[PDB]
Amino acid sequence: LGALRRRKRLLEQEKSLAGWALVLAGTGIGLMVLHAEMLWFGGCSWALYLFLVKCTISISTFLLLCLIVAFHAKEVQLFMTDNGLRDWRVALTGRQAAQIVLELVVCGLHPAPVRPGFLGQGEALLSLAMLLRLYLVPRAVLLRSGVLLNASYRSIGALNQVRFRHWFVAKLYMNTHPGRLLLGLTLGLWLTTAWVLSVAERQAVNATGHLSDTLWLIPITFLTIGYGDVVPGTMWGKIVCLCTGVMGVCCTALLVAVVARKLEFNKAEKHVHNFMMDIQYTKEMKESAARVLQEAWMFYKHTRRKESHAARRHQRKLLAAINAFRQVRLKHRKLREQVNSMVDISKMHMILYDLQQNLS
Amino acid sequence: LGALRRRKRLLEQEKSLAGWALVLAGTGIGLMVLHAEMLWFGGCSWALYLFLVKCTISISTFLLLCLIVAFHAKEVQLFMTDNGLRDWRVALTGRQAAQIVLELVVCGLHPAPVRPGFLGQGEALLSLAMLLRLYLVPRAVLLRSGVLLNASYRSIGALNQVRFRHWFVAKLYMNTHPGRLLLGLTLGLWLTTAWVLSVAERQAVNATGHLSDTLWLIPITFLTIGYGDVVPGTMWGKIVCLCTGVMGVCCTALLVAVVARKLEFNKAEKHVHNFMMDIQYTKEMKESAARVLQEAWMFYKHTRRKESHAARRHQRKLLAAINAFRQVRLKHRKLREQVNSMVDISKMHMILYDLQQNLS
Amino acid sequence: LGALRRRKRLLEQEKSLAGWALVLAGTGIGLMVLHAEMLWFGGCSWALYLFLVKCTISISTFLLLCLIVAFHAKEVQLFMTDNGLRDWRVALTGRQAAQIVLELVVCGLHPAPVRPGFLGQGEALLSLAMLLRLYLVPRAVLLRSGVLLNASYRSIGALNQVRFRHWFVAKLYMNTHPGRLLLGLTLGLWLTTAWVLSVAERQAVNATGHLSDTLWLIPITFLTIGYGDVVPGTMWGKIVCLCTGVMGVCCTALLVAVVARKLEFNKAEKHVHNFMMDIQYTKEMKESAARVLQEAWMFYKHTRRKESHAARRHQRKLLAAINAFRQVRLKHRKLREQVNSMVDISKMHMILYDLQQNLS
Amino acid sequence: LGALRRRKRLLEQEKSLAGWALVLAGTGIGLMVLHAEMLWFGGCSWALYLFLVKCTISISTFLLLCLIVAFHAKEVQLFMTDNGLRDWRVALTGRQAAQIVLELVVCGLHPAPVRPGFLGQGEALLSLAMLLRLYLVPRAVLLRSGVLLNASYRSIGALNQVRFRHWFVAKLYMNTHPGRLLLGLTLGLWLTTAWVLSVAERQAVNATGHLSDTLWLIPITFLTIGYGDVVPGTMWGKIVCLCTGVMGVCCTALLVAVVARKLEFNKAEKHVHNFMMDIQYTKEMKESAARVLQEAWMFYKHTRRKESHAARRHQRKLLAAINAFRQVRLKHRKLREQVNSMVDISKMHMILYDLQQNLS
Amino acid sequence: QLTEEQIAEFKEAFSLFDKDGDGTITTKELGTVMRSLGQNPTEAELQDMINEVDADGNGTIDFPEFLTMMARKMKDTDSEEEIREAFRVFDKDGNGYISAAELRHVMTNLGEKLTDEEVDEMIREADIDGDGQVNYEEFVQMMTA
Amino acid sequence: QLTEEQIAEFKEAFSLFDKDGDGTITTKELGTVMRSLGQNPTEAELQDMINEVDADGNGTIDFPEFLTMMARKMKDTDSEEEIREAFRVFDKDGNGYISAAELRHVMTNLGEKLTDEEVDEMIREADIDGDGQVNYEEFVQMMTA
Amino acid sequence: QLTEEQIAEFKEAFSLFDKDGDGTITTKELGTVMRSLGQNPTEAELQDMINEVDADGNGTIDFPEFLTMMARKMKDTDSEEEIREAFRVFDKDGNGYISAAELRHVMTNLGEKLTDEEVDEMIREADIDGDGQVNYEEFVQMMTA
Amino acid sequence: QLTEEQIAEFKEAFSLFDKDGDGTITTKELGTVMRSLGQNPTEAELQDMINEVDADGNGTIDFPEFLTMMARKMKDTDSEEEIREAFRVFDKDGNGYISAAELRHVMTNLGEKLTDEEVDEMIREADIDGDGQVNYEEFVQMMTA
Ligand SMILES: [Ca+2]
Ligand SMILES: [Ca+2]
Ligand SMILES: [Ca+2]
Ligand SMILES: [Ca+2]
Ligand SMILES: [Ca+2]
Ligand SMILES: [Ca+2]
Ligand SMILES: [Ca+2]
Ligand SMILES: [Ca+2]
Ligand SMILES: [Ca+2]
Ligand SMILES: [Ca+2]
Ligand SMILES: [Ca+2]
Ligand SMILES: [Ca+2]
Ligand SMILES: [K+]
Ligand SMILES: [K+]
Ligand SMILES: [K+]
Ligand SMILES: [K+]
Ligand SMILES: [K+]
Repeated sequence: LGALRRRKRLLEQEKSLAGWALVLAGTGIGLMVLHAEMLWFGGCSWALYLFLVKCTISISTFLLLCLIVAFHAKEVQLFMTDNGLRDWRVALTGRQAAQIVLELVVCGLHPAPVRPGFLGQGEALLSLAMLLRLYLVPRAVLLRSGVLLNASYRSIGALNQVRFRHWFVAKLYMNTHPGRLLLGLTLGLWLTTAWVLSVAERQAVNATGHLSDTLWLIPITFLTIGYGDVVPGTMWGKIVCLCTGVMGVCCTALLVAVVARKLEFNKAEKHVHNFMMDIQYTKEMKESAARVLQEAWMFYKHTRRKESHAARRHQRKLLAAINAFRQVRLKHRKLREQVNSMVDISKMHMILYDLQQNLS
Repeated sequence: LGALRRRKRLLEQEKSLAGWALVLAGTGIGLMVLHAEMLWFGGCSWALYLFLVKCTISISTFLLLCLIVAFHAKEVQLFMTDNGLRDWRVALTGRQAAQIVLELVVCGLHPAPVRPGFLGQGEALLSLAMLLRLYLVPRAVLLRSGVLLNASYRSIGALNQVRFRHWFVAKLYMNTHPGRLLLGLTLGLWLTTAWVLSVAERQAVNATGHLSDTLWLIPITFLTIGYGDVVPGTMWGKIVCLCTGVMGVCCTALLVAVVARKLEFNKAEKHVHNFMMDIQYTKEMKESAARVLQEAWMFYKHTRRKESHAARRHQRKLLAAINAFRQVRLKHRKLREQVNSMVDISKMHMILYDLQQNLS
Repeated sequence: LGALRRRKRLLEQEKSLAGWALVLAGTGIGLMVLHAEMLWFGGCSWALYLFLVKCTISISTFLLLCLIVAFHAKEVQLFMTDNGLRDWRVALTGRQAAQIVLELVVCGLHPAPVRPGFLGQGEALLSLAMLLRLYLVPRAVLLRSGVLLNASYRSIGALNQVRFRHWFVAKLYMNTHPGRLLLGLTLGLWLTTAWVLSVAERQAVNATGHLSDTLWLIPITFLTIGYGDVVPGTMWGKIVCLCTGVMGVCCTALLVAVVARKLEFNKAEKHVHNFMMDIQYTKEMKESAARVLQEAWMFYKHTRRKESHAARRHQRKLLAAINAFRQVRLKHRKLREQVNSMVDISKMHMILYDLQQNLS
Repeated sequence: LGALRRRKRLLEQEKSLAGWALVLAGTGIGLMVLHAEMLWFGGCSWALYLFLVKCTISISTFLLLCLIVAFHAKEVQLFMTDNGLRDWRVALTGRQAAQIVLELVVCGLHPAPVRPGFLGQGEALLSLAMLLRLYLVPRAVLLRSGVLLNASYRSIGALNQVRFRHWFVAKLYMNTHPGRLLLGLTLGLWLTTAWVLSVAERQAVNATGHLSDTLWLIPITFLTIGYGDVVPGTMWGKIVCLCTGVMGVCCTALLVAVVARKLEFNKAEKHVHNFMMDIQYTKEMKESAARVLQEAWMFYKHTRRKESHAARRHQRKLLAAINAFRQVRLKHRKLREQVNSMVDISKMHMILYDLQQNLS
Repeated sequence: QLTEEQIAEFKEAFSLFDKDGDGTITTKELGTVMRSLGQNPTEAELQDMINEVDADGNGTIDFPEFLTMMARKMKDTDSEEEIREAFRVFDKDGNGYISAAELRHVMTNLGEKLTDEEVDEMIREADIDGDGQVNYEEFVQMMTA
Repeated sequence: QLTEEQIAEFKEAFSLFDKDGDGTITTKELGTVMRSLGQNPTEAELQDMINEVDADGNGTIDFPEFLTMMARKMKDTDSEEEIREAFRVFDKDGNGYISAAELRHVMTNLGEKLTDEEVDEMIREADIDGDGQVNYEEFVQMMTA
Repeated sequence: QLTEEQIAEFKEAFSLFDKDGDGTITTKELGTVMRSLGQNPTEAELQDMINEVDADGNGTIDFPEFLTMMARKMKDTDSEEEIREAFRVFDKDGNGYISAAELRHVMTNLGEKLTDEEVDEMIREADIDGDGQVNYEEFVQMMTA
Repeated sequence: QLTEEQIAEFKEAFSLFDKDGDGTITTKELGTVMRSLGQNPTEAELQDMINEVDADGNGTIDFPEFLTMMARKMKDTDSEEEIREAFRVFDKDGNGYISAAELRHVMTNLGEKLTDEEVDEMIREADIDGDGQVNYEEFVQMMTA
């Protein structure tokens, strides 16, 4: 022990630091949209504003950069706890020191306040570069699920050599409730791209290209219909429309397999259906075989009475009834073969149990 | 006895109240299209015949609200009969008494006859709200299936712990005749969604947007072709065209899933094909192994005679006959391996029977 | 037997009558394409050569109606022979007497010579009704395949009770050579439809709508890549374009299924791959398990000499060599588990054979 | 021996001759695009620099025609080494002598210098015929892989009757890493086609139809969207657009199966999930079975005191606790049945091993 | 009270079980149906199932005691199975009696926290004749009333 | 009455079952073919399918009595199998004779309702042994007229 | 040093293996868990993985020596397993000692080339027993330090 | 004539079969590889394959007589297997000798129609032993020289 009590604390201090860096990284993204849609619908009149917003964005970025490094220091503090070691100079590798720098560069791109309705060329990219802050979601999702500290769960995940990572939790969530997450992501991706493209192809002279003209263009491109009444006209608007088509094709590729798997009989329904479809065939065969002798005897009576116009009329009903009997016989034999072959995976246990009981 | 003779009566009284609440809904829906297409093609001239249809579609709702409540009151009696109760105050839950209000609200939306070819905005939604009356179909289908009172059928559905609900009957119907219902629904939706859109985008001056221009836009949107000659021009016409594409994609997925299996051999034909393909390979090998020795002997004879121009020619056919023999024997070996590897399906049963016949 | 020598004659007389009614139908179909695309490019000038094609068509139809009835009269003899009858009045059913009438009605629709580049409305339907003569293809194909008279083949098809019909032969042909038939039918259906639509939407004023404009519309509609530059403009041209898309979707589903089935490893290569990957993993593990000791000893030496700047450097390589060892260990364990699980379709056979050999 | 040392030399001399014919066949293609885009953007002004490129693309063909014949002169010497022969007149077949001529004809099509920004019709096909030189890629790839001379890989591939050829290597590469090759080919086919079509539909008057108007047309045709703002206008540009859609459909068909296969639980995690679900189900059942007795006792107390308003309220909770208990036990039974049925592949092995250890 | 048609239908449903035709169902005739339905039960559970409904006790089931079984398994939910099965989770130690420790553990620790004095009072009130061991009869009496 | 080519083809078909050139088919040679086709018969049905066609009875099948079998299984439908098998549904006990009980049950109750007197008269007319037990011979004679 | 909730959580985890409340984990119970997880081990491995953590040796595992096991299998990577598995690849004979030939082969031929004199010096330094046979104790001591 | 690298590569390929290290391959070491590759051979073929290549005869295969086997299985097509296997279709009695009837049937009836006199002359010419029974040695002598 000793190193087991200090692992339940340095890992809980990483659960309130990987979730509080998702609030200051959401507040920042929630202000660029406000600034853009206020500069568009406003202009140079609102000069007192459009400055406090940028100052708030800078403050939020500075408060996020002071949490990312704290989280990484806490993660470094776990290596020395796990592996018996005190000198911190060796617990720091040569790749983590570059991952930290990359994270700080990616999480530090904002339109700083260094000072009509158009954003520009530098701000229009420094704002759209704030959407890269979405890599913090899997970390917070993984650190919150209660499958990482449950001692009754790792004790079984270790006996089967199973490692707990993001993909395992993602697959578990997908298997629990598939349709909910699919619909949520599908309807949440049609509102972000519909603004990323609107900020790319908006114009003022024609008053066209805003959300009203993109919320219609994005879905028909996603579903690969493409009426062609509205089309992108800028080089930066022809790449989002190409990414959306690939996303739609991939979504269809995922959807087809799930749709195929969802509807199917299982063992219980199959066995019940097979058992209850046999009595109907057993009754139909008896009815068909009873519908043959009646005509075979009536024809004999009529040919002994020499009607010469009803014997030749009843000689067709016999020939049709024989065929009707044959069809039912073949269907019954096919169903019998299926039921005697479908139940062939559980009979092995019974056979080997009877053999073991015999012990001959 | 006692509580079994009443379940055959209180449940048959729910079979004649689930179809007479569907006839009076079909009539109410059918006397709406007539009113709409008579107001459109007519006008203020027929102001006397539009005060009778709007009264019939209001009298045919008081004969539906008096049947829904009767059906819901014939089920509390079933609950009391089942769970040994006499006081009705305990058999009424807090959700059965809340869904009745929702049912009576949904089944009570009609263009009341409270007294210009365009329907007003207050009536164009009340009319299209009548289509919500289509939730009464699964109830009537289930209550009339005939597998809910069969004492020889539940006696086997209980030994396997199988519950009889809408999904089970739907799966049974799908498995019986798949294509019929698929084509029926596919061709029955293209006549309803081609009117829900023509009531939404019809125009007066241009005389465009009626059924003649919506029976062509809906199929090419369902199939995701989308030429682009005719496109919706209203916000309410751009939602139906989006709901149609998703249905088209889903129907395509179901079609792929159904078709993926129908083209495979049944187990009966595979064995016959394998047995009858082996004699051909044996004959081919026996013929090919005779096109080696003949040329070998002929080349030997020509070398003995030393023609020096035909021995070299016949040394070129031996090396190709050997190659042909190699191909034939490789194909035969592969087919033999496939035949001897498919026995794993049922050879285990035969070997177990042979071992049990001698274990004594 | 005397009733077996006549089945080889009455069935060979149905092989030269079901194939000679397929050439007098091809000739009939190939003489409307002339009477249409010579009336179009010609006119009233060639009024003498249009009175000969329309008579040759009638002669061919009369020579085809005299073969259909002969074929249908050569089968009543087979029915009488099989069941041992002499009175033909009983061998004729009530449905075979209507099938013949339907066949003679369908195979008797031609533009008779009962007497301006546009075909009349009452004549362009008689001309296009000739394409219904394509139901004679399966009949002429089934009777020609050598699986109907092979006494060595029905002998084995009767011990498994398989029936030789139009579907078994089609499945056999599909399995023997899938791709060539698929491409042939795909490219043969793009030349008949392109003429059926061209005869439907052709016009003279604009000189548009002929094969040059319908050889481009049909493929992009089939592939659901509808651009919108050329679109049908008539009610009879808007049904062919809807019929093409359904076949396109069905062919896409069939292609998806075939592609899914085609590409995969078989057992003979899977076993070789596993066996030759195990050796590589064994070598990699042994290579990796030496650096751990090498840097361990080197760090021990350096801390013995107390460098204080190389010991801390070599303590950083041991912790990575251990991880590299762990990765290879896990990969080798996973491959070993797969190998132990992949060989389970013949392991049971081998162990059961060993047990049977041990017994008795 | 003797003929084994010469097979490792005559086959290495075909590894530096099948790769040095891929450099002179790449230079001749790279100096074609330069000539085309220099004649287009240039004209008659650069009449001196166009007499050097067209001579280099003719000197670089004489160094490929002298390598193809050398490779085909080293293979005829492997034949005589394998099969004991001395006269080369018999080792040369009648089809290799035509394959060599076909290869020399295909690899000898260049715009020779036999002497206005448009390429002539006699050169626009000779240039585009250079792309047929891409059949040399599989030949160079096969001889470079280290599976043709590894004596440890053809000794386990001969005990199982496996031929290496070109398809086994392709399947191995596909299975080793599917995604990277798929994306590489997908993005490499969107740049060659975008030039093949641009050289086909370019025009000078409108300054349209170049790479900028094809890099947008090709992807939306490949993805079967087809907006319709830009469409081909020449017969030679309407065939490339038809060829692209077929490859798009084929790529989708390849993608759907891989997407379906990639995501799934393995055998290691299904057992862990099943083992960790039943504990939760047992806890839920034991918790739910305690909300029945509590209400059954509280209602008993309240009817003992005869509240007459709380007994009829506690009798409404027992009937719901029983239903919840039923749901929980049904779910637990279903999961237990799945667990007892899922373990049936190694269960048979375990039972048979136990029987062997017991009795043999 | 049953209509003749219902009696005929139940007699037809009985023929699915008494395939031999003697008129009674034994352990060897229900086992065949259970095996043909995919299940693999054995002698203990077969005997328990047959003894559950046998109102007299002979190892066989007749029509009058089969109508009683069918009068319970055709309703929407059986309220006797969920009281006979909500009793085996309280009885962890299989003996047929409810110990004080088992009840004091399941009722108090799990679900709503119940007072120990209240649990003891309920156990004393519903106990089998002062033995402190609640049986199935007392359980059913208390939970039905 | 067959031609030379037909005789050669039938000999080739015989060679599939004969395997070794002894000239007769035994129960151990047809069983191998049936196992190769996937079926798993036993000796009882193996002998039942062989004694059906043996015109004299030796336990083996020869070419002259194989041509008789193959002159019946080549037609689109053989009218003898659905008369031999539409007779075992009238034979529930399996003794081999049609007693009055089975006929009076199946003919009257099932299918078109038939008068009891008419059924008795038909049974009396069909019966030729006079013992009140309709056999296969009388059944086949009545259905072939 | 643990709090009052981790003790309860680890007791709940222990109750998964100790199905009956005897208080110790035996070979049979662990084998049943292993089989329920889908694997099929046997007595040799079952006894091999139990004496690894048993601090005194009884054939059974207690709770104080279960906490020691759980203190290792919950960290990101156990470093006492990659020194016990990276030792059995240097011991091909299986006697339990590192022979001079085994080391001189694996260290020099594979990986980075090492001088024979350096390998001999390393073996002499690591051999605390002086018998020229490196054992697990000396190997672990040298590689941990 | 082989170089050092080729000899080393062949020695590495030898260790795939000779797992122990004694220096020879037995019928039980190749059987393990065959089973691991999915095949299920038995002692008959396991001895036949070894006897095919063993140039001295001891039941074991050595490296010098393994190089001889490997010199044939690395070329594109082995011309000895296709003459050894194109001989067992001319020998249906399994006695190792070509009977006159076998050849007169296979050569004349099938393939190109060969004269009976020509077949007899060829048989007489190839019958070096003079017993009228062509053997493997004469067959190989006729098909290669
Ligand atoms: Ca009975
Ligand atoms: Ca009884
Ligand atoms: Ca107890
Ligand atoms: Ca025989
Ligand atoms: Ca005989
Ligand atoms: Ca009888
Ligand atoms: Ca224990
Ligand atoms: Ca202990
Ligand atoms: Ca050693
Ligand atoms: Ca050895
Ligand atoms: Ca030897
Ligand atoms: Ca012979
Ligand atoms: K489009
Ligand atoms: K379009
Ligand atoms: K698809
Ligand atoms: K599309
Ligand atoms: K499209």
